[PDB]
Amino acid sequence: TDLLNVCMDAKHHKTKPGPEDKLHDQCSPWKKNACCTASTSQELHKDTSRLYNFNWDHCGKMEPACKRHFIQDTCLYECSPNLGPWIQQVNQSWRKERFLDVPLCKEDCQRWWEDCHTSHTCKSNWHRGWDWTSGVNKCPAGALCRTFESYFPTPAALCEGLWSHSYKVSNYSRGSGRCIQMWFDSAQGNPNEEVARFYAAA
Ligand SMILES: Nc1nc(=O)c2c(CCc3ccc(C(=O)N[C@@H](CCC(=O)O)C(=O)O)cc3)c[nH]c2[nH]1
Ligand SMILES: *[C@@H]1O[C@H](CO)[C@@H](O)[C@H](O)[C@H]1NC(C)=O
Ligand SMILES: [Cl-]
Ligand SMILES: [K+]
Repeated sequence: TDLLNVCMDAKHHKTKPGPEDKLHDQCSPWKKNACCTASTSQELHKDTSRLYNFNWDHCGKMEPACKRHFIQDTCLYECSPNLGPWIQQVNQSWRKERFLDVPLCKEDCQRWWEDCHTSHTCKSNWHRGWDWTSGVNKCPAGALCRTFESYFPTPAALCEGLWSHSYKVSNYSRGSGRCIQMWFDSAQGNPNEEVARFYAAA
């Protein structure tokens, strides 16, 4: 119960979730109850935003169909008040907590992978090892640009590995209430509230 409606202790996160009428674009589905501020939501839509100086186009321009998923993931990461059950203490410099093994809906993972499989990257883990000497992440020594499929032969590889096991792939479907959706419309509420509620009780 102490795992429901909480914000993890990380760089830009608010202390406690609450309404944010002004959440920008892709993050707007979180507007009734968010862990991110309007400002965070607008900045995260920008290329190489000031949140992390992370450049999605480290291997040329990433296709929009692909980039929207990375934006969506960052919406979830910054805004979701429904990941408490997967929050772990990590004592890193830019976050005391992160989430780990969030049961991501199979199809969200599949779609992410399919939409990105033509785009390019130089690394299978995007958390550690970038060349930051320019102030923005660049491909480090030994890292060649390749298709996403090269670094991520399956959707599970992408969803599980790219952010250091933030997610595990869940064998449940999107409306099931047994897996976290990265994409949702929420007109009838945030579907992930029920998911957190369920796993908290296990
Ligand atoms: N699910 C999810 N998880 C995320 O983390 C995330 C992010 C943040 C990504 C990010 C990547 C690299 C570094 C960075 O600067 N890395 C350094 C080392 C960092 C350190 O000191 O620990 C590097 O080695 O390149 C810092 C932050 C955006 N969307 C996300 N979605
Ligand atoms: C995943 O779900 C499908 C049905 O949707 C099922 O056939 C399969 O057995 C499941 N996988 C596992 C390992 O349970
Ligand atoms: Cl489409
Ligand atoms: K959520």
